[PDB]
Amino acid sequence: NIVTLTRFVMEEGRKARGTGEMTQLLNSLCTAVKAIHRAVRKAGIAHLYGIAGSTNVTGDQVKKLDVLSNDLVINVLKSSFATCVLVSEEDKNAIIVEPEKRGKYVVCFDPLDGSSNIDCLVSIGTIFGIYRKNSTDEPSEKDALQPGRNLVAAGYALYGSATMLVLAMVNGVNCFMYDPAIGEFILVDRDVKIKKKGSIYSINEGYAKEFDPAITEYIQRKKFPPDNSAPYGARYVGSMVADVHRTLVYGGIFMYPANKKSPKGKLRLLYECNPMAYVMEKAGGLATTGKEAVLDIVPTDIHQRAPIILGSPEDVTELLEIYQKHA
Amino acid sequence: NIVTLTRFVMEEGRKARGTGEMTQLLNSLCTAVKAIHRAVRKAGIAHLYGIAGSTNVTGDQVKKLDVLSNDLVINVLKSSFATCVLVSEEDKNAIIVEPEKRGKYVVCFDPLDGSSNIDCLVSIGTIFGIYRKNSTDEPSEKDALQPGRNLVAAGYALYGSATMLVLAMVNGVNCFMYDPAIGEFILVDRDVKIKKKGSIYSINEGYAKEFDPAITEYIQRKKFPPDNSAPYGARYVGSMVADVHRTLVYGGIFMYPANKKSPKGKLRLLYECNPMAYVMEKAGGLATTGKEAVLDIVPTDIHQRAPIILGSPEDVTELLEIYQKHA
Amino acid sequence: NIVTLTRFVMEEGRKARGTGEMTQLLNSLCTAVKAIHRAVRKAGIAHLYGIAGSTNVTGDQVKKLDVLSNDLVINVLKSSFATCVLVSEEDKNAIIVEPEKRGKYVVCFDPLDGSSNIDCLVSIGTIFGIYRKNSTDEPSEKDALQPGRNLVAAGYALYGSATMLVLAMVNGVNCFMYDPAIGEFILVDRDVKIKKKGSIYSINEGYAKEFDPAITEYIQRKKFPPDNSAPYGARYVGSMVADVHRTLVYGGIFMYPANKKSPKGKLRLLYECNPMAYVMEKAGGLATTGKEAVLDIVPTDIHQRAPIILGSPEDVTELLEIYQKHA
Amino acid sequence: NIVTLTRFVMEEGRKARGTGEMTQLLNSLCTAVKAIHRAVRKAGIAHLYGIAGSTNVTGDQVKKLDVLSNDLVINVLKSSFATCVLVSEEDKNAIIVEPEKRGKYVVCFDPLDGSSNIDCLVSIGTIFGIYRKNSTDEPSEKDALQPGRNLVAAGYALYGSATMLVLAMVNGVNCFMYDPAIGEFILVDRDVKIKKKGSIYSINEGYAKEFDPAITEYIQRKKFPPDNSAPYGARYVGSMVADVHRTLVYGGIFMYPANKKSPKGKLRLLYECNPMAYVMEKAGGLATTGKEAVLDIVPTDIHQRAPIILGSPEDVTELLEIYQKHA
Ligand SMILES: Nc1ncnc2c1ncn2[C@@H]1O[C@H](COP(=O)(O)O)[C@@H](O)[C@H]1O
Ligand SMILES: Nc1ncnc2c1ncn2[C@@H]1O[C@H](COP(=O)(O)O)[C@@H](O)[C@H]1O
Ligand SMILES: Nc1ncnc2c1ncn2[C@H]1OC(COP(=O)(O)O)[C@@H](O)[C@H]1O
Ligand SMILES: Nc1ncnc2c1ncn2[C@H]1OC(COP(=O)(O)O)[C@@H](O)[C@H]1O
Ligand SMILES: O=P(O)(O)OC[C@H]1O[C@](O)(CO)[C@@H](O)[C@@H]1O
Ligand SMILES: O=P(O)(O)OC[C@H]1O[C@](O)(CO)[C@@H](O)[C@@H]1O
Ligand SMILES: O=P(O)(O)OC[C@H]1O[C@](O)(CO)[C@@H](O)[C@@H]1O
Ligand SMILES: O=P(O)(O)OC[C@H]1O[C@](O)(CO)[C@@H](O)[C@@H]1O
Ligand SMILES: [Mg+2]
Ligand SMILES: [Mg+2]
Ligand SMILES: [Mg+2]
Ligand SMILES: [Mg+2]
Repeated sequence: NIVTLTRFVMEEGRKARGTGEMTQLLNSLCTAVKAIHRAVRKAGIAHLYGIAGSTNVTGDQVKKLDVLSNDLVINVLKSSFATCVLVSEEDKNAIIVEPEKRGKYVVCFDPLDGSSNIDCLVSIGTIFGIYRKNSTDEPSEKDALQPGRNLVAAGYALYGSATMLVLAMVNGVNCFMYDPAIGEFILVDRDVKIKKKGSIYSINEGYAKEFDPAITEYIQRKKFPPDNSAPYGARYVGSMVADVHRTLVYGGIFMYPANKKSPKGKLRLLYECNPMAYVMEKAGGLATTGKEAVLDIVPTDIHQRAPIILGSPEDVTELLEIYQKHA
Repeated sequence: NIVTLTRFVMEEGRKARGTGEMTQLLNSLCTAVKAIHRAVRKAGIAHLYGIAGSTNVTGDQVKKLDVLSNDLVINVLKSSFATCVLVSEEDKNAIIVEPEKRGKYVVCFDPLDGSSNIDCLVSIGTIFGIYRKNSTDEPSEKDALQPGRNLVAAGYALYGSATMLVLAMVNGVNCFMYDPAIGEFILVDRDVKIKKKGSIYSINEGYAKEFDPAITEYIQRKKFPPDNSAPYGARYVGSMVADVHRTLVYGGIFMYPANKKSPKGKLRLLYECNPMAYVMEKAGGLATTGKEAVLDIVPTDIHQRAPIILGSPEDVTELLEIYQKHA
Repeated sequence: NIVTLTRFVMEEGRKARGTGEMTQLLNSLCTAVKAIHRAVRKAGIAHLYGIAGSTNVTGDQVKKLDVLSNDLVINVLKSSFATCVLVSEEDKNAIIVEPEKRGKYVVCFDPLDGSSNIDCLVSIGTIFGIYRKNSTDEPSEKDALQPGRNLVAAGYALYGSATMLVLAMVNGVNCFMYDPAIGEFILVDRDVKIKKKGSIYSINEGYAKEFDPAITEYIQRKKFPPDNSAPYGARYVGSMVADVHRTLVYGGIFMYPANKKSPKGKLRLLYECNPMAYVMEKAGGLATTGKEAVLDIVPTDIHQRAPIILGSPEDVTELLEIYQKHA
Repeated sequence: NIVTLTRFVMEEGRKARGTGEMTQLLNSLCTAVKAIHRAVRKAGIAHLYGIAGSTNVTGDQVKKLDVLSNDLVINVLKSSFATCVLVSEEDKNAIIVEPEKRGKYVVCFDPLDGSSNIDCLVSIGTIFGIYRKNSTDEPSEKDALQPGRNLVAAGYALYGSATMLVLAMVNGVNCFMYDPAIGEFILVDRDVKIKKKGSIYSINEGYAKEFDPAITEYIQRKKFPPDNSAPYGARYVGSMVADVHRTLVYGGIFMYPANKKSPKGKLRLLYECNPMAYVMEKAGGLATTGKEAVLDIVPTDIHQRAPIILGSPEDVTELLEIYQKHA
């Protein structure tokens, strides 16, 4: 038997004895993801280059892919009737959903990640994280500032050679391939685990001058293992969804450490760092800042940043050992 | 006026007063790429996961993505009645087209490049090179053993977030964006030129222990620049087509130099290095082994390898100088 | 706010305080419908004409569109875990679902209707009807023989210029357009009603020699109104989903009466006549055999036939009056 | 060997030693049809129902399906640099192409036929006719006023369950099936001929009160055959392209004769009757007004009408005889 994402969500929802609100939320985000998909693969681009004529602009003015993505997400989610607060890397402040549509959930997301990679046609993705609104008082940005450990569900869609949605909840990580022919996500990999140890390290080595001595020591090892083993391969697409997914599937390690110009890392805690740490932990891997677990940070600002190192348990443990040795 | 690859090729072919053969070939390649695109993006995969069960395929039958790609390109090209010799990365020997389907052109291609990125859903592409037959002899491999400078047409398809076909001929390099909604490649950038200088270097640094003194020195310069400039960013997707395109479009530099596991480099000269060299040069960029222009190497083995350094001219020459110096 | 079919079903299911079994059933049938869609619009047909080569057959042997359609339906439904008995115009006997997958519902369907229209590329569709298994004893074909009035839900998908799914349940009829770009059904028409009286009659007049005096009288009227009003237009696609849908949307009347060679009508009670009568009644229209309501017939055989006349209330009432006058 | 319309047109064009102009035109038409197909099948309609909300279109802006079709065909054809005069059903006057984009061909087309079937999702199509300029004069309407027998190429696209492009030139009629998955029309039937005799008649019988004695008599014969044969089946989709195609492929007969509301018939001679007449005759069939071959009528008004009777030869002549007799 074949399992579509829609079917899976409904079962999980049925097992968990949900009132159907969370299920609706995931169906929506699934719908959202499929629309972004289409916009990202450039369907109907021929209209932007005057196939039907009547055209005054080869210009900025039309939505960039990012502004489109954000709107799809915001709208589709609001329309699920399951949210009360949304946070988006694209909006300075949290969106508070009108009372008429207010549901019990909070969502943090990055509508289109790997924007540096958009123009070159590289892989780009969508990252989400969902919390249960704990507080009883009016919804506000503070409902977003819950540590990673409170995630009910988190995941990403990767728009690469093909589209994949990865979804992580309390009992594990599942990969659904997208068949755009029928517009359905198929479960192709179940109860996903990352290998204990990989043979690939990912980090922008252009920052070598800015790295702390640990990162420096670690990278040295991978190239010149003291034990004269085979050196790790390097890979860095420049899009976090692409680099992280490759990590989940092939194993190894991904780094975005603090670097002297980015004393607090670059990636965003709530919609970039959080979801991924959650996926990595539910998959048997680790996610640390170098000195603590991402999931445990008590966030203070919805666009706060954080260093992050995630991936195969042994590969990260090895770097945490270098850090403690750097006392 | 919107331009479609079909119209571009026909137009160019008319200007050149061609007899129609090479146009036919180019339309074929184009048809083939569309086909591969579909497979790559996994449309119809639901039928691999039993959506209709298995009674369907009486057979033992299904295709790896790479094999399907190769059957597509072969059949499609053969079908064009324009080729006589074909070289695929996938076959041990040049393929000699049957007399009935034989045309005067020689096509070297990699039907699906970046295969270590296939199972992670990272970017992949198809790479092609076209020549005119240079003998009156029965067609054989000798006909595919020409130097890059004799190419008539070469380019690639990048199956990334969106799909792009880049085509290079004597008069320059044009990029066509695939609009899957209506099945057409739309000319989106015309008579393309690479930035003289770039800000990104692209190379698998895990082979550090194996690089020659020049690549090593050059690498240091990008991380710790002598002018005390900002360092270059690093990007290495793992897929030659994806990494090379980002280079053409943002500028900078891509490297795959020699290493002990490969002394003569990794990438293939005929269907990998050659075509990308032809695009780079038509785009105002440089393509060297570090000692020679890649396009001037007269091959002697269809699966021969070569070291490749390509990208923006100031960048490649800065490295060529490092070589010239050490020598 | 936009309403996808998936979202609608989940709400209705939520209101009705369902245990989620029926919802899953509709999600499945929705998935089923989307797959048939793709097969019907001939996606990937290029493989049937040797685009990738390797081909021994321009032949029967591969599935006809019908055999594919049936399998998609059967499988997808069984996999919803909500059915215990299925009836399909394509299977002599009812399918009894294995206990491991046995759910509480019964489904009667015609995977691809308008098979006479398949070769000419005319509109073809899918028709379904769902019952609640009433009996407490082992599931068997007798669970299918419930009169139309017991339908929990019924509808059809029309594969025409565009794909539409029409769905009818206790509180009304809703039309969802299919956006194959995102693979979603959008609610574009809500709480649908048929107009009281239309200006189009549909029936195969080739059978004029076989018709009863009522049908004959009625057709006379439409052409030569005694009251010297404008005569009705004629329309008959030859595909029941296409003709019926046009009736729902534009109003008027559709006929498939008994004709001397088909003394019991042609269309099938359970998967052809039933669902449509149900849609028509929930839309304010009528569905009679000429002497009684379709929905009220107590069926005796799962492939039993029945005459049927459906459409605008006044238009049908007019023909029921001719019948009683023909005493 | 699989044949794609792109390859078929190029091949045919080479055989004819054309200069490439007419091929370019044909590729354009083909590109246009793909475009219309997308619109017709409602891909991206979700964006009309606020999937991303409305901030999107700052405008007052959206297109009826018929208008979009007409903008596509015009722009696309213009863009081919092959046309000088265009006649669209949608415009009051012939369109004279600007001197810069002017080619030697004249195109008459109906960009979306069967519009009373549009809102019911029934089959619709595009119909085209191509001529060569017959003067040395400044191009004007006079150039579109040629008899059907001077056509160079004509055909249609049927947007039904699947999409088919049928193309007719001096050497015969070929059908290409659209495979939306990869955007290509595949030649599926070659050098097509209609059955000499058919078993289906197609006509709006609501105009019974208005038909001439011959159409009436012929109609009776199909329902009550004098040889006491089985009666013909009836089929009238309401869309000329859909009804005519079924005719070409199953054989039989299609009629749109004179009625008081139309004395000179309904269908247009230039862009409706002409092209379908050209296909029918190339396919071995007949196309009469009832008094003349349709192809021999020299038009005097681009939007002129004509009665049309077409189909299998034994069928049309049987009716022509009824006419000859009454006369
Ligand atoms: N589809 C689902 N998948 C997993 N857990 C769910 C689902 N629906 C509900 N739950 C669980 O039930 C809680 C609330 O249910 P609800 O009222 O449906 O949102 C969530 O916080 C989850 O723990
Ligand atoms: N999605 C739904 N839409 C409409 N009615 C429903 C739905 N789900 C359940 N129901 C009602 O609840 C009954 C059984 O619910 P269930 O156990 O979910 O199948 C059905 O017979 C319907 O009357
Ligand atoms: N579509 C095209 N684009 C660019 N150069 C072309 C094209 N077609 C032919 N050429 C030429 O490259 C050639 C080979 O010619 P032919 O045998 O006509 O295919 C020269 O004939 C030039 O006309
Ligand atoms: N693709 C084609 N299919 C059929 N006939 C064609 C085609 N192209 C041109 N013809 C011709 O119809 C003509 C008009 O020629 P041209 O000016 O070359 O477009 C004659 O030249 C024939 O060669
Ligand atoms: O150029 P840099 O600093 O390596 O940025 C790459 C990172 O930037 C981001 O785009 C920031 O959102 C991530 O997706 C990616 O990991
Ligand atoms: O791990 P490596 O040696 O960098 O391999 C990367 C290269 O391998 C290939 O997959 C082999 O062609 C190229 O696409 C890519 O540039
Ligand atoms: O040729 P006939 O008898 O009019 O058949 C048309 C009818 O046949 C069917 O295909 C029978 O299933 C219906 O879809 C349609 O109404
Ligand atoms: O209702 P009527 O007059 O039969 O109209 C049907 C005809 O009208 C049109 O829509 C007008 O072109 C044709 O496609 C079709 O053949
Ligand atoms: Mg990001
Ligand atoms: Mg390769
Ligand atoms: Mg049927
Ligand atoms: Mg018309």
